[PDB]
Parts: sequence; C-alpha cells; structure tokens
Amino acid sequence: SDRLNAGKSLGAGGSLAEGPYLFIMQNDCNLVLYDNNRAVWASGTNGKASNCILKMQRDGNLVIYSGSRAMWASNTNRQDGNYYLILQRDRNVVIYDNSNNAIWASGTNV
Repeated sequence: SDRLNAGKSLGAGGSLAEGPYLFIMQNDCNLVLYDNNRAVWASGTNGKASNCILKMQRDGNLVIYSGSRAMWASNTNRQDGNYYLILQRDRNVVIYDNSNNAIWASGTNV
C-alpha cells in the first residue's frame, strides 16, 4: 500500500511502496525512504533499539516504538482525528489531516 491510516502500524520490515519508492520500518529500527536502492531520508534511529514498530497515531504524530518506549516522533501533535501517512507519487512522504492539509512532510519531493 502507499498509505497508512491513523490507528495502524507497520511492524519490522513493514513498508509503504509506490513504484520504485520504498518507505520501510527496518529491523534495525531505522525508518528509511528508498529511491530504488538509494536511501534519501532516514529517521536516524538505526541501532537504537530492537523490534521497533511504526505507529501512525490518532493524534497525527508519527512515532517509532520499541516495546512501550518512543524512539522517535514527528512532533506534529494535534488532536484525535483521521490522519494518514502517504508515500506520494512525487516521492514526498506526507501526513495529511481530515481536510487534506499537510501537517508533516519528509521534504523528499523530486
């Protein structure tokens, strides 16, 4: 899938895909955007923890968890709503709110 809805998570090795673009929660706990084989964006949490999962929270925060501990957050807090994370056709990864306004972007658009 190209998108992750609020309330859902990606496990280790789980990913969003779009053509040759891959946005993946790695087993090494790094959250990475690949253009084919080239890493173009990363959370930078590689080696920080194990069995990390990515959670698109109902408050609009994208958060990496390892067990109950937060490893990394997008820090885009609003309130409970209907956000979604999307890997866009232009290679940007964006969190949208119920109104389709961008609240967070990776800034990796080509």
